[PDB]
Amino acid sequence: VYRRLGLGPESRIHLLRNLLTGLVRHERIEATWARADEMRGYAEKLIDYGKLGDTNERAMRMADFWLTEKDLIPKLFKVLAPRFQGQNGNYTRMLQIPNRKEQDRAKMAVIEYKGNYLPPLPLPHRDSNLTLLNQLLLGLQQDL
Amino acid sequence: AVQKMTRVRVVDNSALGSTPYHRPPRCIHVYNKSGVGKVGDQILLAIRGQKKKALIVGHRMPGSRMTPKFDSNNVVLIEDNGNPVGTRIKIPIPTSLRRREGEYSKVLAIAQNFV
Amino acid sequence: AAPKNRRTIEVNRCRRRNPQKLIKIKNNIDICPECGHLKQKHVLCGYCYEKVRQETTKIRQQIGAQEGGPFRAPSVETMVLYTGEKPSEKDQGKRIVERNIKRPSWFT
Amino acid sequence: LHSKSSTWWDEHLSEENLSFVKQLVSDENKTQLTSKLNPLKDEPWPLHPWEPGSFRVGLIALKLGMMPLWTKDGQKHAVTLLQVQDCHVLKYTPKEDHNGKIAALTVGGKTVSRFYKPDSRLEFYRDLGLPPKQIHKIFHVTDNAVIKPGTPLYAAHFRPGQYVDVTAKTIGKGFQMGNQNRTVYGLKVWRVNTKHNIIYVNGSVPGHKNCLVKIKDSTLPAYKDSCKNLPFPTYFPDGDEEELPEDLFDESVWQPSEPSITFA
Amino acid sequence: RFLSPEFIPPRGRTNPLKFKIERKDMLDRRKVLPIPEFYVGSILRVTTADPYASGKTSQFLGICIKRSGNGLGATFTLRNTIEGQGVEICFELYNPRIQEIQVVKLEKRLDDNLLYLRDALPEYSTFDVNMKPVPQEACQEVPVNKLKVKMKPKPWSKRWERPNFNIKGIRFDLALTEEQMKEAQKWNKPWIEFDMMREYDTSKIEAALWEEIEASK
Ligand SMILES: [Zn+2]
Repeated sequence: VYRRLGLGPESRIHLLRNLLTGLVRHERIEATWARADEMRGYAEKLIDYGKLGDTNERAMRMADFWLTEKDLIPKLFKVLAPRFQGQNGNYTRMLQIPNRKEQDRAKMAVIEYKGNYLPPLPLPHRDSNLTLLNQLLLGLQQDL
Repeated sequence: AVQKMTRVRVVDNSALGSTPYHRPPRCIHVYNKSGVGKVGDQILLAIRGQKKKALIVGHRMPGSRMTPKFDSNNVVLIEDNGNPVGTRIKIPIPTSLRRREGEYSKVLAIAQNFV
Repeated sequence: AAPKNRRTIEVNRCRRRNPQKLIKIKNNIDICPECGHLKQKHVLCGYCYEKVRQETTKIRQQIGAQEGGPFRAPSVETMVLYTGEKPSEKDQGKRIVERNIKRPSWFT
Repeated sequence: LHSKSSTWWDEHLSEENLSFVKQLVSDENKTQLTSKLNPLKDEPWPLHPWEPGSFRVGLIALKLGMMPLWTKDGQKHAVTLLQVQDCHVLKYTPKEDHNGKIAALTVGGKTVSRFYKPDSRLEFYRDLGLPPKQIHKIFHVTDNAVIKPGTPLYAAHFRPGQYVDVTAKTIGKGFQMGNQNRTVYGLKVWRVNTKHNIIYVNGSVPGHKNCLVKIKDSTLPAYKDSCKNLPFPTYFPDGDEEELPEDLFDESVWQPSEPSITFA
Repeated sequence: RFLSPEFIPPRGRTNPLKFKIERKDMLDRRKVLPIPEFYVGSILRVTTADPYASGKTSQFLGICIKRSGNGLGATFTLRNTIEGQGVEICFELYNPRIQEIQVVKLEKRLDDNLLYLRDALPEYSTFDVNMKPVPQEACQEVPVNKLKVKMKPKPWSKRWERPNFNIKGIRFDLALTEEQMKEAQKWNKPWIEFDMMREYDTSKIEAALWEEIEASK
């Protein structure tokens, strides 16, 4: 259930800690697809810790360790946690980006926090109902 | 799980077993088709420079559910004629030996304590 | 490890021209309406995505100058405003980023 | 490019239409299953009386897992759980056209989605009037025991106390292995849950949990003719000659809620 | 509201229907045999039918040291020293051969697992089989025994000093120097306490189970 990453188990968490800290600071990070998927679960669970409450002593220990820069700790409890109070999940949006042209052809993805102030990503759009096939399906729906 | 070596404790009043001896006991043979010896399994034990048959009554190997796991390996000596070498047994002895296939009534008839 | 005799070009030509060793064609190529450029069905367009990152860098640069120091991440929400758009009451209690450029058409 | 393009069922479906499509699929599955609920009311083929040497059809079931089961003797026996899901007769093959010795019946269970399946498979099932099934297996059945295709088969076909043979593909382990069809013989049935069509079978069954298996009557010489005292063609809930209990137990099995067993 | 551990399902791909069927058997059996509430560290006396003996039942008393298993197959282990022999018996809650279950002393111990009591002094593990049940307060939490057991010489069945075990009921200071703890702490794996991938929440499942159990009653 875990990708074999880092020179050791500590490295993965430290690397995840570095990745998590950067995402919180910027709210949108571009990284290899495998890393983005692995860290997406941690980011969602971190938001839950923010929702748990600022007064929660356990959340501080988790936040303090995971976030090297301590200015982010107030942000998580006073920016991220208030922002996601309405949301029940899916706080992070991860999308596949074309592979890096760096001679290694790594799989790339972009992970961002939803509700951010950054410009909206170019998300895919499903076909409109005005299409001929959809219009035909609409007629079948109306009859039923 | 009685097997090669496996320091054991002779729970008997037999003269060889009763008398203290310097050498740690190295059990030789297990009288079973399988090589592992458990409670109720005949084994050969070297005591006081002599070889005597012994019957296992306890082991430290994890056992089946609903059964007590002993903290020491306990054995009882049995003569060639089939009568126990010792006339008494001190450690509590499981009563499952009665239903176990074999001749265990004599040893049970010598075990004061039953758990 | 070398074979006991030289491998003939005929033998070698067959090995390299076997279909298993040839390059395969891909039919999953798609067109991006947004950029008008090619894309894969499972891959997002990069010409449009490049604009987002470039705007993000410009927005991030403005934030860095406004903060004026390291480890100065605000504990309050952040918002971005472009020329022609002025901070409103709803923007109170949120960090405000001012952009000299006008509101991009794609950005809303 | 004037070239082939790759598509999936959801590529051109809008969100509003996509929700409707899901509803339509559920409606079709419900209607098809209800239509096939009553085999005896759908011009059933003639059913013949039992005679020695007759062979009944087998079933396909899903392996839920294992749990401990106790008998009235107080002993604990680990038992494996098998669930019969959407088991229906699909295609009958004549004795001459399949094997001169005996005819065969094709049975498929564990209905599957229609979105990611070839049109050929859907076409065959549309004629049968049933949703597609995950696995197709062939069972040798005598002429007297032949049943019309589309007849629903239930776990009640087998009964507690009957030994059965289960064959399933073993778990694959990769390069090191496994993933080979194997059969376990002489497994007794401890209990059958009619409501959920769960059969409780002694011993372990090859394969992982949630793995489809093939179940047929024991072929051991001792149990040559056990169908004489069982539903000879099969158990028909449609006939409803006598409603079976929801949970069927073997006599030795100690049912829960029974008094604590005292070894007297 | 005390929800017994066995009812709580573990994370996995197992069918939820199996738990529902298993719970029904468990709930129905609970009517036949009363399963009192107890925690590790509580001394219990359990009456069980004796298969080896003919028409005879027996009661065994011991301190509850470990709880394992789920559903109908859940079992509990209670430890005692009888005639100077430490004995641990794993009792299956729903086995028909358990006639009755009595919690002689309902209490909790410092640790949720008391396997280290084997390495502790015998007196901490010695309990009188004939000891009568002690009074309990219904509107209270089970008493928690905070006595710290003393260990036997350093060679133990398991290296309790390691952070992985993290036993809080052992008098490590008496038997272990601070340097030895540092050597043990080399296996701290501090990132483990901070990893959210190893966290599984059953609070919602536990709450839902309570109504189902009470409804069956
Ligand atoms: Zn584009």
